Formats: sequence, structure tokens, C-alpha cells
Amino acid sequence: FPRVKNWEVGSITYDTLSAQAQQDGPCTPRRCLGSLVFPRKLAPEQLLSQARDFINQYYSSIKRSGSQAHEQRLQEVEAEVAATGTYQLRESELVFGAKQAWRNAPRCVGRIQWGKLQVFDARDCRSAQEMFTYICNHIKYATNRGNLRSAITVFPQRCPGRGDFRIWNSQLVRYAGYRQQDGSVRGDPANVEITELCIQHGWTPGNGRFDVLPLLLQAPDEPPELFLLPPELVLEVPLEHPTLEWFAALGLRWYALPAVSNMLLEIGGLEFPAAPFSGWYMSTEIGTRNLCDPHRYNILEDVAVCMDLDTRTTSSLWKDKAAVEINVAVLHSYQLAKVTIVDHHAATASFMKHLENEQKARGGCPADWAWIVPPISGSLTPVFHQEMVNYFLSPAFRYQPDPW
Amino acid sequence: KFPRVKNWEVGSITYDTLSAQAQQDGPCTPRRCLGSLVFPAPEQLLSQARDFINQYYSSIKRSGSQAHEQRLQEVEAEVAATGTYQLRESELVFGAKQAWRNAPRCVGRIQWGKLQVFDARDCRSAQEMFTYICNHIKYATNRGNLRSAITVFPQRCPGRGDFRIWNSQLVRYAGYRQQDGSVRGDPANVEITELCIQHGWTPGNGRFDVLPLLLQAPDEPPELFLLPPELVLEVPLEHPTLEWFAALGLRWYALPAVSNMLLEIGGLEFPAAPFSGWYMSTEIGTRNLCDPHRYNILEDVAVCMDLDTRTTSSLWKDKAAVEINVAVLHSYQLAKVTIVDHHAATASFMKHLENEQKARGGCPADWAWIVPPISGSLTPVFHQEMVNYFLSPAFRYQPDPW
Ligand code: HEM
Ligand code: HEM
Ligand SMILES: CN[C@@H](C)Cc1cc(C#N)cc(OCc2ccc3c(C)cc(N)nc3c2)c1
Ligand SMILES: CN[C@@H](C)Cc1cc(C#N)cc(OCc2ccc3c(C)cc(N)nc3c2)c1
Ligand SMILES: C[C@H](O)[C@H](O)[C@H]1CNc2nc(N)[nH]c(=O)c2N1
Ligand SMILES: C[C@H](O)[C@H](O)[C@H]1CNc2nc(N)[nH]c(=O)c2N1
Ligand SMILES: [Cl-]
Ligand SMILES: [Cl-]
Ligand SMILES: [Gd]
Ligand SMILES: [Gd]
Ligand SMILES: [Zn+2]
Ligand SMILES: [Zn+2]
Repeated sequence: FPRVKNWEVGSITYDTLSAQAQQDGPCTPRRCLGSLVFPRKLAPEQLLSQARDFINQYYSSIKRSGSQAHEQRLQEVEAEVAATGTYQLRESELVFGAKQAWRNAPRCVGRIQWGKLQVFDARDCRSAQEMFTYICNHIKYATNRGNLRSAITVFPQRCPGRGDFRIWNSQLVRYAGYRQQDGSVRGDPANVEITELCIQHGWTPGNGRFDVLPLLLQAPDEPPELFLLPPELVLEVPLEHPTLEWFAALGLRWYALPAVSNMLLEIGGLEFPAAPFSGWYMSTEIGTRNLCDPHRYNILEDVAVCMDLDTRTTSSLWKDKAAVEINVAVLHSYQLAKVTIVDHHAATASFMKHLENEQKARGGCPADWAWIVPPISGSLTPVFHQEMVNYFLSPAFRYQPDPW
Repeated sequence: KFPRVKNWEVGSITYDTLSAQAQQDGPCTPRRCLGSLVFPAPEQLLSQARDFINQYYSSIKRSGSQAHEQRLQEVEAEVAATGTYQLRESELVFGAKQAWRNAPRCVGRIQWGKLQVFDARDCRSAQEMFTYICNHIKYATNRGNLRSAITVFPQRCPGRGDFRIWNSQLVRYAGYRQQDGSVRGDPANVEITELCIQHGWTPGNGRFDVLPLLLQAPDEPPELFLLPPELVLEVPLEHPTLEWFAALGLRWYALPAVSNMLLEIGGLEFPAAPFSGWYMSTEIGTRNLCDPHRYNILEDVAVCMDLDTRTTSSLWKDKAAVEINVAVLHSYQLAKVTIVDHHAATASFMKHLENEQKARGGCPADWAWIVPPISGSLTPVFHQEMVNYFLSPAFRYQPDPW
């Protein structure tokens, strides 16, 4: 039972939940690989064992463990698999599954919200157009005219044999990236790949560097097709700065809804290749990684030049100065537009609150320190000086190979 | 079957074969990771010692030679007669450097090959100890142009006690417990301050009182020593434009000289072997001055900057902090005392990784410690994957002798 200490306060806790961890991670006693983005890499007897674990933590989670309906539900599931191979979840369990997996996402700093997640059951989906509507309701529900709401939409579970549902975009809302006779990129270089996969599917390229990409959806076996997004349901925020009047004229913007559509939801031993979720941004994601990463928009030195900072030398800390103000502009803009946003100080402190809750509940909490700690002002936030244990619980969100 | 490590900023892929030599085991299992934890006979001395001799004769391109096979036989025979063995002049220099080179949490290792090794293995008392220490500080400080150095005191041996330096650093500021239940000076050194005073030291009342040394010879009680005022170089902290900053009465010292870690070389352990380099501005600016439990000036500074401290989204914490770092970097250059900012430091650390990959095919590195405590993703070490492991020679922790 690992001794985890908070060095800011001096409190000490033992992580008993880590003991009930399961599927092994990339670390061994001779070398720690906990800074790896993808943990190493990417007659079904398995399903039943995974199926009981989930059903049982379901019923213990509502006290109804032992005898009566609990006794009863386990048999119907045993019967269901024995005859069919796969099995179906009761809708309540699906909600349970969705929520617990958000609770078990080691890299996510917004888990204090895990008890508040809207679950759109789309297991009866049968088409490529049928996904697209199920998506549009999500975006509209989740955007809620800027008062963002946590939501996930589960599409039908991939079957024994035969194809699966799969969204092809990393996110439902992404900007394009274009090449040229310089080979450089106008737009979002992270999404050039999918933009490449779009144009040769019939899409027409664009003008500026903030062209919202078109969705590329795909139902079993019949190859994917394009779906153009309605601009009313893609709410963006133009970026301005509370006192740097020249900042607006950089023509910067970002979308409201962070909604990730290429990860795999696993519940009770079933795999959902298509099951996109959404919440709301933390400022640093937009201002620090999306706008300032060298292999992203890379706006840093432009902002510095407008601030008349000394870029000739690193010790002037112009990089740090411009970053802080770009972040200030994100938080300001989003609140002007009345779109839900959280600063990294408020987000982290609530994640402390979340640990303390989880301690009384499940005696531990899988947390990935290299990701909970914010990408700027790290030590200034409470999570920095807090020791964490990272491990794998189920249900969980898993990465998966991309289908191109 | 060696770790594949990627740099995501550029796109580089290398494999860490050096990690397979990892001559120890840490806290991480396939079941869970504990990378964030701060604290993670004759035959056995034999296998470690034999490994270091093999190391040393490779660095001078003479592996498997006459002098090598001689040196092996010499060693294992001497452990049979005495229980231990003594390092030569040149081996001690090599082991010392190899310990810096291997230290996973150090971003300044680009410089490991330039370390001034002092041999004080002949030390006899607490007074000679002080004298070697005063001399170290003098060479290293160098009137502001800093120099990397280590002083090596007598190795741990059976039958005699240990040399220890009781202070965590050669230079540290006093921490006075107040009537209010507050602390004057540095709160991190409340404990060592206790010991000094109860061992006959006359306490000051300042926020930056430089602590005496508690120095202990074998089987002796520790003996108190005052560093000559003019030996310790200190830097007044001011800000290039915020002029009220200087009225804060803040200062920091030039030489960071960690004095409480253990130096292990080929199975021998030197419990007293202080070493020093120069400061990176964030250690002083972010960590020492802004950590809530240390000097805690962050809020008190933002209030002066007229920032909105009533709410987080104004990022008043982040703004205060960057100007505190700026003040550190400015004050040290104004006083011509060597210092390195976290962009330059991480940048040179990336050269080191390129160097070590060609030299030993890898590099022990602790991601959580290599990434500066402000502005991580701005630095090139943020987006670089790393492998943490333990190679020997090495600097290790050890308990407080009290
Ligand atoms: C509501 C406020 C939320 C905030 C502020 C938030 C914030 C974050 C942040 C900062 C990351 C780091 C990943 C990156 O840097 O790209 C992350 C990752 C993650 N989040 Fe959250 N999130 C929220 C909601 C949610 C929801 C609703 C879910 C699921 C239903 C979720 C599940 C996850 C998962 C699985 C990851 C890991 C992604 C990966 O491994 O690459 N989060 N989140
Ligand atoms: C010359 C300039 C140097 C710089 C800029 C530098 C930088 C750093 C920094 C910033 C840390 C982490 C600080 C912290 O704990 O907050 C560190 C750790 C460390 N460095 Fe250095 N260093 C330098 C010289 C040296 C030398 C000369 C040695 C050995 C002779 C050394 C060995 C170590 C070791 C063993 C640690 C880890 C200590 C621990 O884990 O508690 N460094 N370095
Ligand atoms: C930029 N980091 C990438 C390099 C790694 C990454 C991979 C995947 C996948 N698959 C998905 C990723 O998305 C991260 C994520 C997922 C969900 C989020 C939600 C729901 C809210 C939020 N504010 N940020 C999120 C961030 C990231
Ligand atoms: C504030 N850090 C603590 C939380 C952890 C720590 C513990 C010890 C010990 N013993 C020693 C430590 O030393 C860090 C260190 C060691 C050597 C350094 C040198 C030689 C130079 C430099 N600029 N910084 C150093 C920083 C750290
Ligand atoms: C190399 C490094 O581990 C990796 O790029 C991680 C570090 N921490 C991160 N943290 C968050 N939130 N998002 C990221 O993309 C990363 N990148
Ligand atoms: C608990 C936390 O991981 C620990 O306090 C570490 C994090 N990384 C660090 N990195 C450096 N360079 N110095 C430190 O003191 C710390 N503190
Ligand atoms: Cl994003
Ligand atoms: Cl220090
Ligand atoms: Gd101007
Ligand atoms: Gd001024
Ligand atoms: Zn690990
Ligand atoms: Zn700190």
C-alpha cells in the first residue's frame, strides 16, 4: 500500500485502490517510463471475467450487493454470453460504465465533475447519416449557447466479426492545415493529416487559418463519407485582450467545445470504438499548448514583438511574459462571450478536492502527475507538490489505432 | 526490447540501451507507477567494485589490459585482508564525475566533464574539515565567476565513525520560530537552526542570517563553525523596472553547495562529499521565494504590482512569479555572479541527451524534475520522453545523523 505524501501540507495517505489495479503499465523496477505518451504500444474466454467484475461493482455501488436482484442479474449475463458470445448492458449500467471510466481517466484534471455526465444512448444506431444527427444533438446539447455541459454519446458496440462504428476526426471541431511550395502549414498543423484525408474525399480547401474541418463519419464496412457542419452549431470565440488593444487584430480565435472522437470506451469487457465525449476547456489547453506549441500555431514570438519584448535574449523571459498574456486573453475572451472556461489554478485546486473525496470513497485515485500538473506555472498550483500513483482501473477510456 | 523514446516537438526516435545496465531497482511495477515520489557483505562489495574498475578502464580506452587485470586482482585481495579497499587519485576523479553524469534529476549535466575534484580523504579532525570547506567555497565562488567542484572526505570504514556535515547546504539561512507560530527567515531550515543554537550558537533575528556549520569527525560530537562573513557571496535582489522591489530587503547567495548526500563509488561510500555548481534562476525565483512553505512572497508581491488578487483568472500568481524570476536574473547579472535561466538550461540539457545517446546509448532522466517549475511546455524538455533509472557511481540520500 503506497505511502503518498503531500509536501505542501505534510499530510500522508495510503493508496489501497492501486492494489485493485489490473492491466499492466509500461514501468518495471529497473526503469520508469511514466513519461511515455502511449504506454508502450497498442475463443474469447476474456469477456465473462470482465463482465462479472463490472456487474458486481455496479451493485455494490448502489448497496444492492448480495442476494435478491444482484444474485439475479449475474445469471442473465452469464446466459447472454453463453448463447451469443457478446452481451448487452442494461442502460443504467451503461451510464455507470460511462461515468466510472471518466472517474478512472488518469490524465484528466476535471474529474471532480465525474458525477455530472449526460449519457446519450445511441446503441440503436444503424447508419452513417444516423450518426451525424446523433452528433449534432450532442454538440447543440453540450454547447447550450455557451453554458457548456459534460456529455458523451455511445454508438453501438463493435460486434463479434463485422465492422465497427468510428468517427475519423480526433475531435468533432478542428481547424484545417494546408501545404504549399514551402511545405509549411497555414492553419492547425496537428490536424493536417485529417485535412489531407478530407480533400481527397471531396472537400474544398479554404481561406484563413481557422477553417473548421468537415466531419468524416463511418458505419460498419461501408467506407466513410463527408458531412459538412452547420456554422450556427459551431460556436467560436474571437480572441481579444482586456488592455492590449492590438491583440484583436491578430485575427485569433478558438472553438467552444472540446469534444474528442477517436478514443475507445471499455465497459464490463465490451469495446466501443466510437463514443465521443465533451466537457469544457481549461485555459492552458488553448493559450499554452494549442496557440504556443512550436508544432501547433506557434504564435509566441509574434505576441512578444507586439509587446516590444527583448527577443534577442532568453533571460529577458519574453517567452514567459507573452505566454501569460495570451492565457489572459483566452480567459477574458471566453468570459466576454459567456462561454464556460476554467483557469488552471481553479481546475487544479478542485482536483485536490477530488483526491480527498476519492480517498474516503475508494481509498485511492489513479492520477498521472505529468498531465495533472499544468503546462505553465506548475509549482504555483497545489498538484505540483503532491505525490501521485498512476495505474489502470476499469472501466476506462483507451486509445486505439486510427482507421486510415 | 529496450524502451523506445520519442521527442514530440521535432519527431526524433531513439532507443535507450543504457537502461539495461541499470544496476539497481526502483519503486515502479507493471501494476502502478510511483515516479512522483520524492524518496523512491564481502562478496557484494566485490561485484560493485569490479564493475567500477571495468568502467574506469573503459573511459581511458584500456579495458581488459595488464594494468586492468592487475587492478582487479589488487582490489579483491585487499578486501580479503582489510575488508575494504582504497581508490587511487585518478579513479576518484573519474567516479566523482560519473556520479554527476548519472544524477537523473540534474538539468545542468552538460557540464559534468568539467568538475574540480578535491581530495580531502586525509582529513583528521573537525577543524581540518572546516579548512577544506572554506577552501572549497573560496575556489567555487571565485568572486562571482562560478566553478563546479566537489570535496571528498574520508570514506566510510569499519571501526571508526563517519565524517558528516550536518547542514543540508554549506550556505543556508536561519529559520526562527515566532511567538505567532510564524517563521522568520527560511522555514526549510528551522530544524538545523534548532541544532546550531542548542549547540551553543548565538541567534540573530534577521530573515537572511547565514547559518554556522555543524561538522562531525568520527565518534566525536559535532562541532560548530562560523563561516567568515567575507567568504559568503550574497546578491541583493532588485527589479530592472519595478523599483519598489528593492525595498523588499530580499537577497540570495551565490553558491548552491549541497552537503548532505552520499557519494557511492565502486562499493565504497563517502558520507561526506559536498558539491557545488551554480544556480538556475527558477530555484531561487519560483521554488525558494514562491513555494508557500518557503519564503512565500508571491501574494505580497502581486499586491504591490496592483494585481487583482481576489480571483484566480486574473493570473496574478503567474504574473508575480515571472517578475520575481526576472528580478533574480537581473540582480545576479548586475553583480556579475554566474546564473542560468531555465530556457538556456533546458536547451543545453537537450544537447547533453544527444551527446549521451552517442556515448553510452542513453541517459537516466527524471521528467518531473528536469522540467522547470514554471513554463514547462515552453521549454524543449517538456515534449521529450524520458527513461528514469539508477546507474553507479551515484549520489544518494541518507538519514540525518540526529
Ligand atoms: C468538464 C471539464 C474537463 C476538463 C477541464 C478536462 C481537462 C482535461 C485535460 C487538461 C486533459 C489533458 C489532456 C491534454 O492535455 O490533451 C484531459 C484529458 C482527458 N480527459 Fe478530461 N476534462 C474535462 C472533462 C472530461 C470528460 C467529460 C471526460 C469523459 C467523459 C474526460 C476524460 C478525459 C480522458 C479519458 C483524458 C485523457 C486523454 C488522453 O489520454 O490523451 N474529461 N482532460
Ligand atoms: C553547474 C550548474 C548546475 C545546475 C544549473 C544544476 C541544476 C540542477 C537543478 C535545477 C536540480 C534540481 C533542483 C531542485 O531539487 O529543486 C539539480 C539536481 C541535482 N544535481 Fe545539479 N546542477 C548543477 C551542478 C551540479 C553538480 C556540480 C553536481 C554534482 C557534483 C550536480 C548534481 C545534482 C544532483 C545529485 C541532483 C539531484 C539532487 C536530489 O535529487 O535531491 N549538479 N541540478
Ligand atoms: C494534445 N494531447 C495529445 C498529444 C494526446 C491526446 C491523445 C488523444 C487520443 N486518442 C486524445 C487527447 O485529448 C485530450 C483531451 C480529451 C478530452 C478532454 C476533455 C473532455 C475536456 C478538456 N478540457 N480537454 C480534453 C483533452 C489527447
Ligand atoms: C528543494 N529540493 C528538495 C525538495 C529535494 C532535495 C533534497 C536534497 C537533499 N538531501 C537535495 C536536493 O538538491 C537539489 C540540488 C542539488 C544540487 C544542485 C547543484 C549542485 C546546483 C544547483 N544549481 N542546484 C542543485 C540542486 C534537493
Ligand atoms: C513528453 C511528455 O510526457 C508529453 O508530451 C506530455 C507531458 N505532459 C502533458 N500534459 C498534458 N496535459 N498534455 C500533454 O500533451 C502533455 N504532454
Ligand atoms: C512532489 C513533487 O514531485 C516534488 O516536490 C518535486 C517535483 N519536481 C521537482 N523538480 C525540481 N527541479 N525541484 C523540486 O524540488 C521538485 N519537486
Ligand atoms: Cl485542444
Ligand atoms: Cl536552493
Ligand atoms: Gd510601438
Ligand atoms: Gd518603474
Ligand atoms: Zn514509473
Ligand atoms: Zn517547491
